[PDB]
Amino acid sequence: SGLSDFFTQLGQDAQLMEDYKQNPEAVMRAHGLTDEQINAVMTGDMEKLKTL
Amino acid sequence: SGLSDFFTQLGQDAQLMEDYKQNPEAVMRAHGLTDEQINAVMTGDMEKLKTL
Amino acid sequence: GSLVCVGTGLQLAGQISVLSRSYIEHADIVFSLLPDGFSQRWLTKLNPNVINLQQFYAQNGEVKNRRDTYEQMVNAILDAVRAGKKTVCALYGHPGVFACVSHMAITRAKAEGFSAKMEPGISAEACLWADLGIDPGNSGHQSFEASQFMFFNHVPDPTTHLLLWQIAIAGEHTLTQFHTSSDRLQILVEQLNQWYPLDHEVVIYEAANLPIQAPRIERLPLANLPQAHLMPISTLLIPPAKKLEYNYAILAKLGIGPE
Amino acid sequence: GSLVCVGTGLQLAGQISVLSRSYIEHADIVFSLLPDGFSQRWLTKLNPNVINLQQFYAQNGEVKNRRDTYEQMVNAILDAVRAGKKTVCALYGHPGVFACVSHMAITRAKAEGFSAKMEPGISAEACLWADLGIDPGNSGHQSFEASQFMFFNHVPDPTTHLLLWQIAIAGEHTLTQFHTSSDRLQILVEQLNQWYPLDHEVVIYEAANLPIQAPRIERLPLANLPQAHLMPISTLLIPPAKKLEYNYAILAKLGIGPEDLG
Ligand SMILES: C[S@@+](CC[C@H](N)C(=O)[O-])C[C@H]1O[C@@H](n2cnc3c(N)ncnc32)[C@H](O)[C@@H]1O
Ligand SMILES: C[S@@+](CC[C@H](N)C(=O)[O-])C[C@H]1O[C@@H](n2cnc3c(N)ncnc32)[C@H](O)[C@@H]1O
Repeated sequence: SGLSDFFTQLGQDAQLMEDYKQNPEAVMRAHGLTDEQINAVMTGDMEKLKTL
Repeated sequence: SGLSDFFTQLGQDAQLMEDYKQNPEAVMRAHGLTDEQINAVMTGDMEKLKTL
Repeated sequence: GSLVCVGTGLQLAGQISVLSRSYIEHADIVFSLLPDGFSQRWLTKLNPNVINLQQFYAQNGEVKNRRDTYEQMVNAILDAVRAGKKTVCALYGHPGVFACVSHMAITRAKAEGFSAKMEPGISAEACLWADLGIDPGNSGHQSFEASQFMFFNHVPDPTTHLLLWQIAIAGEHTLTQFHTSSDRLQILVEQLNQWYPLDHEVVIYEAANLPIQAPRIERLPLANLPQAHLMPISTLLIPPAKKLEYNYAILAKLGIGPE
Repeated sequence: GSLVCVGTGLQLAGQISVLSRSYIEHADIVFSLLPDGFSQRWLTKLNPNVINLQQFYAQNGEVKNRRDTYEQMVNAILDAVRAGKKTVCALYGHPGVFACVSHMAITRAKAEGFSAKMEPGISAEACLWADLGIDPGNSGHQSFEASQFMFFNHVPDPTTHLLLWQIAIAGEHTLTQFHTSSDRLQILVEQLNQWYPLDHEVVIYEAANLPIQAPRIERLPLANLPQAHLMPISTLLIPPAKKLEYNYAILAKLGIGPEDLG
């Protein structure tokens, strides 16, 4: 799904990284991440992300 | 221009790097290096290379 | 055939060097040891011909000496080289830092008459300096494997930044478990107390592997290490306990002083 | 404005991380400190808005504390940030390893309320492990600045691989010169002789900066160091003088002996 695609892009694209750091939630929503996925990111739950 | 362009490509392109490793002189000749440039490379004289 | 060992760094996708990425792209086959499924997917998109070295770790609660895992990894890599493949080994971090498989594979490949080289990558300690804002040159740096520090005679310089790698398996002598015990960590604490007070602040550090993830930078007194939650990826940072003192003998020979 | 400090590694073009290259590409302005004209040209093609930090070094035979150069470099970087620029500093190697300009700029930027961060890069030490086929973990690793080793009481563990950085200015206290003298290096030799025999093989290492260039890997006895040709880029590797020996004290506490080690 979209998690892997998003994380790969974010990891190597400095423009996206800067956008993300300005507004994490908005950038994640713009890339289609679910509320559950966003919650896992914001609470720093890496195990949950892996399962999703 | 040409010397610099060659080194920049060689430095980041693993295909060209492996081609170069197999036959340094042929690859350098094909990318337009002069005999004097090739000599500097083979003798490991970085100072002369820079002058060129 | 030929061998190139590259590092992928610690962060997903972006921390590999440009040239190292190119090596992976152009490889006939890639042997991987990566942090997680996200990095695994990234790799497979770059080059689909991947063999995951993870398979060589103990699989189903088996008792297996880690040395045997490593030997099997090396043999897998060499089999590809021997067969004639342009082989790349892609390890997380720097492929030659606290990592024996690449060094071993390169040694063996050369011995067998094959071209073999290592490309440097960004290691866990490289990440630590950036994340903690510490220069290793400030008062110096020392690194040891934690178990090696326990089993062999090593003396740290307590004016430096000291890194104990593989802290999660400190003192685990069999090489057959992925964690140690609180009792072993207590012995390490007592050992370190030769140079570091029990209340000395230490840092459990984990570099992030994902772009949305913050590093772990957990400060605690040394005394509390045995109760701490440690992961395979944890590195222990022990900052200096002692300020630099003047080397008067050498200063005098140089003809200079503190001023 | 904002600040990101990135490393370009040691080799031209290919040793920068993918993300770090992207930072340079998208920067409003780039402050550079690179090894040579080839890397300088490479950078300019990535992003034409470059300010070369090399300008802040003493140009003439003028005497200038390197600490002053560093201050001016940091000020130039911060001036861009303060003005509102998305600023990137591109330093060779790792921007935070045996380097103060990035750490200083980041500290100052944060204090003034600007976003500032450092991206790790590939350092000279990283290159050494690869080029020499040595793992820092094999018997441990210690790194010191050569002059600091001389001026202050550092105590090496001779089972480790020991790196002395900035060996070419070992003992040069003024920070106004590009190199030291034989005399200073002889003092260092005598100091090291506490732990290392005079005939102990040491290695002068220089990582290559160009793809057509081999590293310098010069093996010589410690005694011969003062006659060696050293460059600003030289790092001295002092391999172990002693093999690892068992820590019977700790083995006893663990309730085991050598034979029990997997
Ligand atoms: C087999 S070594 C791998 C080192 C790897 N080659 C590198 O370049 O960092 C495993 C040890 O590296 C360190 N390490 C690995 N991943 C780490 C991370 N994300 N953060 C901190 N230290 C890490 C820990 O000390 C861990 O026990
Ligand atoms: C001011 S420090 C810069 C280090 C740089 N930030 C890095 O990551 O390697 C300069 C010292 O780094 C080391 N160094 C720099 N370039 C090197 C090279 N090409 N080969 C070996 N060591 C090098 C030497 O010890 C030199 O005196």
